[PDB]
Amino acid sequence: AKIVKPNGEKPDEFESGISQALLELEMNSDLKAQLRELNITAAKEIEVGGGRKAIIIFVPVPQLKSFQKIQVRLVRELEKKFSGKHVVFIAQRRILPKPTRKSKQKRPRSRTLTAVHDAILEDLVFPSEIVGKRIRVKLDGSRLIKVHLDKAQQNNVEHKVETFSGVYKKLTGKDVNFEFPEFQL
Amino acid sequence: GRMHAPGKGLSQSALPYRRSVPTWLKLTSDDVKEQIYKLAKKGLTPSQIGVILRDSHGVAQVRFVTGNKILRILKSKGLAPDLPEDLYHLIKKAVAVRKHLERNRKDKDAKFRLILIESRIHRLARYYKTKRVLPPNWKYESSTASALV
Amino acid sequence: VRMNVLADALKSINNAEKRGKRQVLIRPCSKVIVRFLTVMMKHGYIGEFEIIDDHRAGKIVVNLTGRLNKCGVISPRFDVQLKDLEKWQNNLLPSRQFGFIVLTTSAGIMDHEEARRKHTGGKILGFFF
Amino acid sequence: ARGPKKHLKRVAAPKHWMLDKLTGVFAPRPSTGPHKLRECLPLIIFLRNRLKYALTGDEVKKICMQRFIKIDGKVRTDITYPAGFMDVISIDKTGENFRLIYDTKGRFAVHRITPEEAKYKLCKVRKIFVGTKGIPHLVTHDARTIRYPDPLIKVNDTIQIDLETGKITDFIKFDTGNLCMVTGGANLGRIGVITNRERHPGSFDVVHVKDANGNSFATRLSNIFVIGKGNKPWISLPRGKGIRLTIAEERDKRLAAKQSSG
Amino acid sequence: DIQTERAYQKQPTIFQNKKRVLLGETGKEKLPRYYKNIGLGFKTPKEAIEGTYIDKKCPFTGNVSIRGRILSGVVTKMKMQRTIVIRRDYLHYIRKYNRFEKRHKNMSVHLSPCFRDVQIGDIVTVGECRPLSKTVRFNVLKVTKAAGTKK
RNA sequence: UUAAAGUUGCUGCAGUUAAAAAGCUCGUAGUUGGAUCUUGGGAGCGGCCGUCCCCUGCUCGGCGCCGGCCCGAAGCGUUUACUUUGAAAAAAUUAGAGUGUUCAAAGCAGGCCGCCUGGAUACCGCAGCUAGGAAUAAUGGAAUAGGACCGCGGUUCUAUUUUGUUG
Repeated sequence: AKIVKPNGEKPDEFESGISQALLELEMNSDLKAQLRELNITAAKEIEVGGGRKAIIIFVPVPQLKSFQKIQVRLVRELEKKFSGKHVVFIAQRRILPKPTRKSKQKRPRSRTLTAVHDAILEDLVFPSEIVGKRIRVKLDGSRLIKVHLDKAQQNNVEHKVETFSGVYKKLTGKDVNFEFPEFQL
Repeated sequence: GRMHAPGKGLSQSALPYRRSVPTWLKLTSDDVKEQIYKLAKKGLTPSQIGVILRDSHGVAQVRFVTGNKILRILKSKGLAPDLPEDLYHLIKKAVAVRKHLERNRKDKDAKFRLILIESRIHRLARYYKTKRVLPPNWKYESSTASALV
Repeated sequence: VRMNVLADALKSINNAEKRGKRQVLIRPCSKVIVRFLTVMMKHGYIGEFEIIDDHRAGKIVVNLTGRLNKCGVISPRFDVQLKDLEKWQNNLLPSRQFGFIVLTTSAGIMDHEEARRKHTGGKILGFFF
Repeated sequence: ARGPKKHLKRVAAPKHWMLDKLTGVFAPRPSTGPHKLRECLPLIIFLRNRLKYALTGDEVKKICMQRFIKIDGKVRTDITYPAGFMDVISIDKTGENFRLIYDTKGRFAVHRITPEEAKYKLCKVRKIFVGTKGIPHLVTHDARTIRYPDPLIKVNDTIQIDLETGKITDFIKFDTGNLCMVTGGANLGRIGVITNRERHPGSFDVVHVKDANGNSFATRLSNIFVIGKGNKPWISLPRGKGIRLTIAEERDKRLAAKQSSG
Repeated sequence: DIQTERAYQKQPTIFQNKKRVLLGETGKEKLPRYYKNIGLGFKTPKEAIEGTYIDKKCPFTGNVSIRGRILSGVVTKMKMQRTIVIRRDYLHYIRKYNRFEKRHKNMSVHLSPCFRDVQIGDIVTVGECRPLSKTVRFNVLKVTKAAGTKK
């Protein structure tokens, strides 16, 4: 159907249902001419601390810029067709290990793990562009990243920072908090 | 500080931490690539191409609106100059100070500055020979100064 | 020019604790610098520090306490074994009861008692007490 | 010099000959024989300092002219005949036999054996030689040239010879999992099982032997010696059974024996 | 190209003077080649198998035995014929001043003519052989190219 | 002659005035060189945490079963320094085990009424060999793409259990 995987395996019920839901969502809207080559790769269902849920949707890299300017609408047709499930878009990226002397093309530095994590964090929320990043390193030796966002479009992002922290702790495992600075601009 | 001067200057650019295309820019990558091609057929050095594009077309840098830097597109199309910009300007300055020193034999300050220009030409030539940009047989002489523009 | 960022970092934090300041900035970052402050933070000689993640090289805001006496750097990084470490500990620590030698072995960067326990050696960075 | 060396000083002797330091200037250099100069035990030092049969160097040559000492079943009148490792010394008068096996330390030790054990002797082959009209030959470590063995004999495996006829009875294949003797170097006199062998082309190969108590050590391939199939030997072991126990455990057992003796 | 000298050059193992039948073409005038394997995990190049040259000091196509030590180094000059000179670099330790010493010494190595793409600055692996001359005690086995030279 | 001598200073000296910065600048050899490439957990254990198992891949064969599972091997995986272990590295001398030469410097003896034994152990600077880790420092990919993988099209010599005894 609309779901296309890089590997030959059958998807589950949930991501097939999300693909069908977006199939009628592009069918009944005026965006059918803008999603002819725009597809979905995979989707999951995870949990966040509290009484809320979350969903993640994977997008390939060379079609990501098509989904960047359509994301501002597509998310809230997804909450107007759901009850309260907040919807985020992320770009998929493969990870390669460091080539040790114990174990071929040179691995390009776009596949660097910290670069992949940084790209995941910046592309996790689009309209609140990051303006600052600090790392709290507490006395137990663990790191606690805090990320500063844009002053503009603050009201439509502030209700989803807990979901952002939950999905970043689920996919990667870093305690990430969000703050809104007001000093600069 | 400087490399042949006692000054210790702090005056250069400072690019912002934000690394995204601003919303006020309504240009694509192919349009600014075509502008680079047209301004290179106008025959100008890539740095001043960046100056004119930043001044007139509102673009911050090409490398933040296109995935690659300006000399790399200029080499990919096949119209970049064979000699680098700073080497060409250093050789031009050497030609200028030598042409000044032919008619003025008593200018010792100009002779000292000619020594400094020749030393910087040699030190840049070593690096460009190292990075396999220039052939190993290219040597800088006064007689080849007027021959190579 | 700047040929050792770690020596300048430890000299700056030494001057800051000697004057009596509470917060200091270190202009460059390195992974080895973060490991060094992680060793001193696990040993409780410096407070909880920060990383100013700017796209050039991270600036480090270290909280200073009065528990630090001197931070030093041995340049260059001298090769040290298990049999030759006792001489360094004798002529470089102020006493046998306190002070630590930070040396880089293949299993990480930490104090010399832990490297004694794992029976490994390497190159020395510096000291603190 | 202008020729072969002929004298030998006291401190130029190997430590396993293991004499004193002030009784003379010269030590007995052995005559030429089947063994090397370094790892051998002369008859004169054995009869003078181990069994204490004779006190003076003329008494041992009187014994050798009296024709009472046989090495490998033949009467040897040489006073400095080198009796090396894995040799049987038979005395016809008193009626006891001695076999030279290294003990838990790096020295030769006496080992009284039965006469029924005293009719055979093990050898290690050095290289395989094919003769004139295709005669398979032997080069043992005791300079014994044997003609036509079993065709399964290789470079490293050990053989058993009969002393009266000089022919092979049975052989032990060199495989991983056989009983071991080490001869030479630091690890000298330890009983273990051969576990791993690695090949180094262009250099010496090193093996790995695990002892009965779990201790492991490595020796060169040229200093290996197989004595038994599996863990069962073919000769009689000396006291201690080749363990090389530590000096702390040796101190413990010595003080326990001294406290029990009183 | 070959036998430009008053003494004939030939391999002392292959008999090249057998009797022929038709005295012409169709399956003839193809000289057989003698070669051998050095061992130690090394590879014989195909230029020494399909080659035509005659050299008695070649490790592959010659009466040269390889044993002993294996070294490495970088070449400096190719001036004298069929033998090269390489430069070896190592770190020496001084006990008093607890630091190190970068010094060098060079040696003359015989080069087999099966390598014709050799240039200045490539890392070569040499092997110990018989004394072939007064200053020559090593021979070239494998050649690894320098950094770069993509075209 | 050594210590004294931090008056030869590698650890560990001094150069404004006591001995001592070339008049100044360029510059090859020499020495020294910015940041960045994998981060974090799981099944357990005692009341958040120490020790420990896990995050290297394709031709032959034994702790075991009914051509399918796994494990083990003749052969291979970017090279250096450094780190740890193992081999070999003569004795005497140095440290040092045992031992009433009357004690001791010395010696390797000796003690139980034929027997029991010792005659160890460690170090041996650098260089050469071998096996675990890849932190630290330098070298490399693919950029005028002949880049890495995958199935398809041809230029040459040959494996015989495979075209009835023989051309």
